Amino acid sequence: FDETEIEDFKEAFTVIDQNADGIIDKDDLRETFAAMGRLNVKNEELDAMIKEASGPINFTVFLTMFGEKLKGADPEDVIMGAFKVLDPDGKGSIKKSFLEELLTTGGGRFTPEEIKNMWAAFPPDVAGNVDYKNICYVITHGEDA
Amino acid sequence: FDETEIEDFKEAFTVIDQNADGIIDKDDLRETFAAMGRLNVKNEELDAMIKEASGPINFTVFLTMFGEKLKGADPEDVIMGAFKVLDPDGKGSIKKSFLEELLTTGGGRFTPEEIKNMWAAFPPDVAGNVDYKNICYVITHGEDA
Amino acid sequence: SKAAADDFKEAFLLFDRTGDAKITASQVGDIARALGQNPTNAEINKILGNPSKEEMNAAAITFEEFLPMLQAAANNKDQGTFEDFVEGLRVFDKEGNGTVMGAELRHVLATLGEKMTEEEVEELMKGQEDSNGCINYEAFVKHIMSV
Repeated sequence: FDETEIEDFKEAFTVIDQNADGIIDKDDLRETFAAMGRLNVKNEELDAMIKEASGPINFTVFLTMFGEKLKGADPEDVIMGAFKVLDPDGKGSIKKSFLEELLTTGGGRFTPEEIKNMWAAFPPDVAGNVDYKNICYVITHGEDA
Repeated sequence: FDETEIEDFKEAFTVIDQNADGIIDKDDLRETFAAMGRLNVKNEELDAMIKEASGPINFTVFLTMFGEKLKGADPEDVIMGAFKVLDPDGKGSIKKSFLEELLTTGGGRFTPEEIKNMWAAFPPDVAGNVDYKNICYVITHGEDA
Repeated sequence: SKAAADDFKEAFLLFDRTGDAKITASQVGDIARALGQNPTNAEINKILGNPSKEEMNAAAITFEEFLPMLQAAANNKDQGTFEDFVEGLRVFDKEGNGTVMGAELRHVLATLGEKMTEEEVEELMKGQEDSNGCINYEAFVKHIMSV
């Protein structure tokens, strides 16, 4: 965890903790979702978020919960560092079959089935290994941009 | 020591001296660490901080201890002054090999091994000598930002 | 002689990167220049070889060899006459005003005789040549003899 990433989680903690007392309760979760447009947010969704913690969601409990789910989270500059080492001549997005072979043949984390899931929402270019960069974006901030 | 840097150490001395009597004892160290989130701060860490002084930690003993550890501490504006003289055309971060050659070939403090340690937590850009400015930040205030 | 100038020994401690009080034979040319002596690089080369000293293999030094080599180079400072430096460049460009066109002095200083790198040539013209492309060598040779 770099310090600017921890400051981003402190700002997200303050936007969900609308009572500003330092502990995100279930009313803060529901009022942050209603301010984003969720008028139908069920109480069972709020209870499942609170069921991931052993205590009240203060800043260090929110940081330890996000730490334990993001144990391989990598910032965009280090993902582009590794993709610039995979394309060491610069500019070009690397081939689809080169990333499939190098993921498998180096590591067990790069096994195929997982490579079909990589192509599956990370579209073609991303999946193929040709573009580059959009995948670093969606690994640090999810969903389609 | 510029006077605003001495006022920053006076403000840090007042935040660690929670009894406000002018001398930071071991109880102040433990209660400042507990207010930052350190519930498990051992007494041996507090004793090792007090073992760096020959007397009680008043404001001038805290300033002389920090002076003797920071005998080459440079403010961010003077580090950016020197990096603007290394990049005299402005804007561009300077090359990795140019900073390695100029550190070694001018001075013994710029020897290589030390240059591998510079690249080692000061990441690539910083290490390489391309970016600039993030290294001035972390030399005046440590750890990842 | 001492006049025993002990600051030559203090400057040898500023050029020795290992702190063992020895200076390699490849640094001796530039340190004779930093002590106020301008021997040409062929002269520094000859003297070395003259004494069956090879600058091709690893070298160390001792102060006891560097002191007499600086004292053998110190007699040759009578070759530094500024009349011939300004008259050299006065024969290098037409008309009665001391101006070399930029690229004439840069290509001559890099390729004629003892090769100076184009990085060092740009560092010696920086400030004395403005955007007209004309180097005034009356002030240029004055500032080169100020160091």
